[PDB]
Amino acid sequence: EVKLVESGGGLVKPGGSLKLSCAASGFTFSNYAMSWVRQTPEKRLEWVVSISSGGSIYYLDSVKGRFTVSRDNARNILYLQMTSLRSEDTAMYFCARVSHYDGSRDWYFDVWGAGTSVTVSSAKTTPPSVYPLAPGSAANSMVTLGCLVKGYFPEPVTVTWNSGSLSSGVHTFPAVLQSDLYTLSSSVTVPSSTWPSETVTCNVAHPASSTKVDKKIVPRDC
Amino acid sequence: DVLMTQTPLSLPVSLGDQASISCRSSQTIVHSNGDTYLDWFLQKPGQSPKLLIYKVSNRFSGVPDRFSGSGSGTDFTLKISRVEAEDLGVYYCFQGSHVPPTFGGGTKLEIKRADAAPTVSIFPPSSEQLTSGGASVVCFLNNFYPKDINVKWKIDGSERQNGVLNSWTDQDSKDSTYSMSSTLTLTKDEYERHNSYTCEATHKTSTSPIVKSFNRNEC
Ligand SMILES: CCNC(=O)N(CCCN(C)C)[P@](=O)(Cc1ccc(NC(=O)C(F)(F)F)cc1)O[C@H](c1ccc([N+](=O)[O-])cc1)[C@@H](CO)NC(=O)C(Cl)Cl
Repeated sequence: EVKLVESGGGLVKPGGSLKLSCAASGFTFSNYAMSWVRQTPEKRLEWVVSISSGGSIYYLDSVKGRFTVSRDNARNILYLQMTSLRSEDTAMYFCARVSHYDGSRDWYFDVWGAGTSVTVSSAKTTPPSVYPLAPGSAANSMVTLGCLVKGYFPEPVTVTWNSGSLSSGVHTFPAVLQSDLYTLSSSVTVPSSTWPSETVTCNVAHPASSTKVDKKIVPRDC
Repeated sequence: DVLMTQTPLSLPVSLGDQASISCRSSQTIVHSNGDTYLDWFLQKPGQSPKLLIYKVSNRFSGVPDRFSGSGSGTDFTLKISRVEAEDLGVYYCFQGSHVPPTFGGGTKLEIKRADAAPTVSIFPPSSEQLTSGGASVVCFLNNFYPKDINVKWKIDGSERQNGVLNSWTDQDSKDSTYSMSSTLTLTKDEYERHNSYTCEATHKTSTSPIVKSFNRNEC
């Protein structure tokens, strides 16, 4: 039953605070060093802190004086109390077991949790504007249509075509943060013999704001 | 801190091929106790990293013998004797000898496939967006390979990068190609001030740029 489960992630404004927890099971938690490792949106891995079995603590210089790690050996829980949060602290935080006990000549991350997402932003929940992307009709065997999901926050948004009945030929691009708000786009390619004849609709869902938009892609001249 | 440099950033392979990833540190990774804590991790999409090799050459439990680690001091190598489908992902080396422990930037092992030119589509701003005072011109560059591509927007023959949002998909598990979306956002005012909107892509598949244009006067 060796597993690590992180919780406590979410949205916080810069300067804010948050406490992450990592529940351990399947091993004698007390006999091992533990660590928090974060992965930025750019996928860069950065070690944050290590707390040895004996309690020796090592912090990344940038979090010193801002983060406090601690462990409860009775409940097998590792904590990370973050304060004075900055935008660059935005990342996926993983707890990891280090196969080390004080004085051991070996140490390495052998078990990792699934991670918990932390997002530091001043932005507030904002529903998306969904726009149909249709080719200028006055302008081939296949036609590409799309939908632009612009200016929303926070992630994520889900996009399907024809409520899922259209799965082939679809590309959904990863969201990109612009001026604190995300923008995403999706394209779908279908045989020219089916559109406009047959209807194509993009379904966009943004859970954060309970938004569900269905936008039909209709032909039109520019 | 100790800087871990991995090369290459992306490694295209075909299943069955042998693969080597290099990891070099800016300083010796040998610890005061004489051991070298150089570890390698593999991270697959949507998954947490998983240990493969620790302390330079020791394979972790359950890792297939196809993985080998070697090196000394400041130069290390991860070798995959035969690449299988399940080996695709991002590989990271890590030094845990000196505080702060640091990770290399990652090496993406990708599937090599034949070159493919992008299929480019350009979209004028929708009437609905114009109503709200905005104007986004969208360009999709789909199913191309390799991933290296440069897209430029030209408004009436003049380049414009400000207000452009670019996004790339990961390698398609179906045809191993990449796709890209490029959005140029202007104010309604600016948009109706110009006539030609051009999405220009430079890709190794052609000696001249792949150009898709939208001229308002021709609508
Ligand atoms: C000032 C006190 N001195 C030291 O601290 N060290 C000696 C420095 C000597 N130089 C100045 C010349 P150092 O080498 C510093 C160091 C700390 C962490 C890591 N890596 C990770 O944390 C991981 F991320 F890579 F795992 C690597 C190095 O400590 C080692 C260490 C390894 C692993 C863990 N752990 O996992 O928790 C804790 C401590 C080890 C001595 O060796 N200590 C112990 O076992 C004590 Cl008895 Cl607890």
